[PDB]
Amino acid sequence: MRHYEIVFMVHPDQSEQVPGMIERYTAAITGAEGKIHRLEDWGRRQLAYPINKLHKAHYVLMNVEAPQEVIDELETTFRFNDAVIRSMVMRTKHAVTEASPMVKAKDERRERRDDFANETADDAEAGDSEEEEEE
Amino acid sequence: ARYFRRRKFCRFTAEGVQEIDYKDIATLKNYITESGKIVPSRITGTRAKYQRQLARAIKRARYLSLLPYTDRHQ
Amino acid sequence: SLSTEATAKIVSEFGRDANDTGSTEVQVALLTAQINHLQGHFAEHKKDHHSRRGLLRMVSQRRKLLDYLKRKDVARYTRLIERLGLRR
Amino acid sequence: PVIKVRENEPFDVALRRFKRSCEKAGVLAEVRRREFYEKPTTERKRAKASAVKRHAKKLARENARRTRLY
Amino acid sequence: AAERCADAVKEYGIKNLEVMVKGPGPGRESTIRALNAAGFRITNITDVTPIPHNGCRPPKKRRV
RNA sequence: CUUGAGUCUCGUAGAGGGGGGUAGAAUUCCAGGUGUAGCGGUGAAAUGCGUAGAGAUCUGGAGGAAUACCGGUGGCGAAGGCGGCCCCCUGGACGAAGACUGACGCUCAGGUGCGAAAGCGUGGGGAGCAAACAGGAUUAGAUACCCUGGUAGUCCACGCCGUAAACGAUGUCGACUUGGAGGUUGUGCCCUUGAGGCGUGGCUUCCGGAGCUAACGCGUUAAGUCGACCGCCUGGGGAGUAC
Repeated sequence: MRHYEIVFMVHPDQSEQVPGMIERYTAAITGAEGKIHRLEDWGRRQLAYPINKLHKAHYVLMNVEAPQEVIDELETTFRFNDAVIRSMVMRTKHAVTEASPMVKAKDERRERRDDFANETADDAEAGDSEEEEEE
Repeated sequence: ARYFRRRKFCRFTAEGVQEIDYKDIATLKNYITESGKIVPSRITGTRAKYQRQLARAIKRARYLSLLPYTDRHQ
Repeated sequence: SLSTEATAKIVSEFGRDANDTGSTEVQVALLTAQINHLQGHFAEHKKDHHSRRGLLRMVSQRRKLLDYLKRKDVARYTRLIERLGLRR
Repeated sequence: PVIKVRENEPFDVALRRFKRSCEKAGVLAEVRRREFYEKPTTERKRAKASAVKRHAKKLARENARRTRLY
Repeated sequence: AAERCADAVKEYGIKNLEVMVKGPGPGRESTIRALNAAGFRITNITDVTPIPHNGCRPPKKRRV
């Protein structure tokens, strides 16, 4: 299809929600027959400059493959939504995306840049899921 | 000789093709003054294609609030 | 230009079973399918002059390959025009 | 600038020209004129002229060697 | 100007300073030098000067 | 018949075009806090703004244009022209190999088409700049220069006459004719081992040889050697005007 490097970040106090936003979108993409190349969350970070009276935000990288209608449908939700502080979607037709070159960018972050801190666990905990075990 | 094909890394300041773009932050900040703005190709020695492509990756980053837009008050 | 998978279909139907690329009927059918695609584009994009130049290149080009075809096989030309729906 | 990140006490050797990111000497090009939109074709495309001045120096060493200028 | 000003703030018992520098005039660094020689300790000499990102059109002054 | 010209897959670079959104810095304006007498301006000055609290300074909002640095002899474009970022539609070029059609070509009166700019109609918009216009200055005047204000305009949407030092002052396409040094982009070969060596195409720029030109100067991107087709000129003024 087409490949979309979606980055968006969410305002701290509604960030504690965020796997629920990701779980809504990822079913919205894969239910339109897309595929999730990857979901790396980047955690809570301290902004380079304040964005409309806010100093920190929580960053999420989705790498969607999907048709053109679907990315458009995500943007209309992102537009009317308080939760997102700012959002970006990049590119369109690269098959370089499929072979997932940001698998490494995720690991490079884990080895040095992204480390243990309180704010990025607070953001993870809403979606806490226990629906696996054999009966 | 015949097909050993470029083990070495030392040349141009851009021998590898910088295929990580706006996600390697520490690589970007090597090209950013302490006043928070992009430096020119003559000073960094980046080949011109890569340099135009790096500028795009820095602007991408600035709008994402990864990099200082300016150093203003920072 | 026209979609790669659509293009495979165009060549298949207006070429012979050898699957030509250059044969005159096939070029005219490819231009035509692109003129029809573009004619939907210049509905919304009224003031796009620089892409309109490329349109007038395709139309002019087709017009020349039609002259060629009519100088050669008039049977093939009269056939092609009606199978692709050209003029009135 | 004198520079605000050097280390913070007043040490007065720092020469402000030898300490400028950009300020003054290009930065206020945008004041008391608008550099008329393609005025730069005659202001700024004298790049060839300053590249010629470097060529001229790089020539002039050599002609002095073969002529024996001293 | 700086030494005159230094008198006016003596009523506020101030001892330490940071300084913002603003514009392309002369006196730009020379004013700082007078503040340190006033007996004040200066924390940063932060030049702030306000620069358009291309922005609004300047006047065209000195015309032909 | 296939070298010309066209066509297919795979890729690449770029401010090529159109429509939508979006972010920061800054000038401005309104709002509020602090705070005192000048501020602003020039050669110097005055008009202006200020003791009704300005200028400066901190906070918050509003709006509209532009989109620093990167940016370079750079790049793209038929030309005029195009520089934030993001998506959508889409044009053209170039390569590397294979294949395919088989002269489908080149040029072009009339012709239809495409505008920098100011101008222009109707509708919106108005932050900055700014003709007209005003006030101040200089001057023997000074309808000008300089300074303080300021309207149309510039900006969007759609429609109109198509002007330019609309340029390379060089019409198109094609063949042929010693190089050097550099930009820039695809691309064959290398312990790719010195920001290095060899190979090939595309555009691009400074220099210069044969030759040509009255001369300057051009010079493989020709103003050299020629081919085809088109435009155009025939002393200066009058006149690019009149009818």
